[PDB]
Amino acid sequence: RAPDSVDYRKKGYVTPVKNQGQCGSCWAFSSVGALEGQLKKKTGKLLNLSPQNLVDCVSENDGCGGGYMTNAFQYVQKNRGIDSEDAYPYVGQEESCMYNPTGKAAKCRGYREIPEGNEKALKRAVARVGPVSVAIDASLTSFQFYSKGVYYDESCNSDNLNHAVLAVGYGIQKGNKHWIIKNSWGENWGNKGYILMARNKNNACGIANLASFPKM
Repeated sequence: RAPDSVDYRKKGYVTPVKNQGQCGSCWAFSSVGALEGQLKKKTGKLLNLSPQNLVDCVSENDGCGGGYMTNAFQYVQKNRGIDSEDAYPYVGQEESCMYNPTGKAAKCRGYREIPEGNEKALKRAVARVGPVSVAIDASLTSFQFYSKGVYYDESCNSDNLNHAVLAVGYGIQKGNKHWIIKNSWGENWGNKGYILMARNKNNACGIANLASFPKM
């Protein structure tokens, strides 16, 4: 049995909240977040990796038109590296691939998927591994206006995954189980860029339907 609560922000595994701007690059922020957690876990260094590297270079993804985190991990594995943010700065528009091996800050040895719909497996993976990339339905205005508490909306559609975020922990707020979710909509959004999402409420918003983490 894993701990009852985990918060990777307390352990220094999570970088500041980013703003994707007018680009469908959520998948690239999700992906770098999970790679950043494994880098801190294995090396002791917390550094910003390059979402822009993924947007421009993951040819199996659609740049600002969307993508999957598994494709991004497979690219970093095949490419033998991903740049730091400092070597490959975020623009928020899709450009030609300008990967530079000199600015390489992490590698990837592949990835694992959480069994679809399994919040028990997702909990165990967050505890054992660290921050996990997840996909959700973030389409509801209830989600967009989030301020506090543990987000739950029965209209959330688990078969309508449209947003990629990062599970950096889980807990219980006054008896309500939750996932601690880092968003990429800037510090201004939600609770300083974070949302607590309902946990063990029948896979609310499809939180455990498309979860993955990189090997390092």
